[PDB]
Amino acid sequence: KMLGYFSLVGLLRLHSLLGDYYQAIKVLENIELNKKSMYSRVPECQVTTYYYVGFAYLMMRRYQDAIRVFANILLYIQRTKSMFQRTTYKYEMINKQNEQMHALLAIALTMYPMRIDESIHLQLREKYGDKMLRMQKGDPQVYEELFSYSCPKFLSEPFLQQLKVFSDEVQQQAQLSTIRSFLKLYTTMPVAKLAGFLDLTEQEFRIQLLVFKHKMKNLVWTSGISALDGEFQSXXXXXXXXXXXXXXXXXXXXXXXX
Amino acid sequence: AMFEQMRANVGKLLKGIDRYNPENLATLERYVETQAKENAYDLEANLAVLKLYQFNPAFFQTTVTAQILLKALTNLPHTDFTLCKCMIDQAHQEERPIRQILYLGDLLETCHFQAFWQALDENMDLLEGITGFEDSVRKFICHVVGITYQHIDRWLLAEMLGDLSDSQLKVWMSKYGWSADEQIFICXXXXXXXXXXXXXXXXX
Repeated sequence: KMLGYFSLVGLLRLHSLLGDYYQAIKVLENIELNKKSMYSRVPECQVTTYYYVGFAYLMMRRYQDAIRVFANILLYIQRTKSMFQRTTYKYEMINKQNEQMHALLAIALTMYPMRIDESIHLQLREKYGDKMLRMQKGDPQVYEELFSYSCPKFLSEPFLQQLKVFSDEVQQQAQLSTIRSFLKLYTTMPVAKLAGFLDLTEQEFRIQLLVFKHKMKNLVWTSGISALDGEFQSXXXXXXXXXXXXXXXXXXXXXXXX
Repeated sequence: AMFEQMRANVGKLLKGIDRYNPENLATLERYVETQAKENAYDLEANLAVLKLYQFNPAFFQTTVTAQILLKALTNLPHTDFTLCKCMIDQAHQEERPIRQILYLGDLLETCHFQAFWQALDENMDLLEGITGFEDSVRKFICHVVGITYQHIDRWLLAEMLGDLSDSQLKVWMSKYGWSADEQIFICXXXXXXXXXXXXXXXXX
């Protein structure tokens, strides 16, 4: 049935290239089949399946599922920041395809967690490293320019990607994260400090709007907003502490076992 | 009325493969028209229509597509509007008035309510047949308000709801149970054991 699964995956991919998102998703849902047949038949097929899963995740709002499938197809940085190293068994062309898939995953990968990893990736290229720096900067002007220059990469069929839709959506999410990163933690905040920080965002009026909008998102919490004063206000602990202690013990265990 | 009468047949169509035959568009489009007039709704049927248009481009119908998108918006905060967008390619999204409708939807999604009402050509043709469109939008706005405000200026709420008179505002406050205040009123042993274990582990 492995061949049939491959046919399904290929057909689904074709539909996605010329096909609607939901039907392809349904095909993907049917599609998964035992790992082992694929492993016995060839190294590459599993990688292709992982790539398909990653694509589905990308279509899906969640980047988590795709993050797992892509790492398995290719090595990815693990939670707790340990290197994940993939097998080199698959045929070199297949490996190149896998590398391309990994490059695609970076987009999913950045969303999943952190932070500035390109160690597996070649140092010299500024295509991905530059993008990472721009995200780190937290300023769109550099981000926008990065899309503008590497307009060619996004385009690569033209009808299939007429408008660059996905990249733009991703960038808009990316812009929001830094503001949440201050993440309140202040009981009461001067308006002017908020204005200075929100000013950087392209819309001048966003803070009156941009700040309230952030509250609606719920990523960050604002207190006293819309107030006459105009100044924003901003067992559980034990559980958190216990959690940390657990992590420490885990690290020690791995050390001892090692 | 008509919606309920067509419901059974449409449901049967959607259960099988005939939903992929564009010959059934005439029936599905009349179904969409009935959803608009009676303020009824059927997302599955509407997505099937969009799919038929994407697969059979020559059948693309501007009015039906616009009504499907507008009705999808009336169903926010649900994912309806986003799903419909997934069913329309870039070329068609860029055409009038689909481009304009998506722009309006964008204002709603990003919750810029004042901007929405301002940009909304109140006397827009497509809106006339879509029964309850304006009030449906207000329900979404009140959904957002109930989540993002503790207290809110009476004047501000009326603005966000489309510049309502005090009498109309009262209707919505009443609907969600909001009332004016000063203003409209809107809104051990185990642990010890754990430490002991953790400590022991550390010592080891």
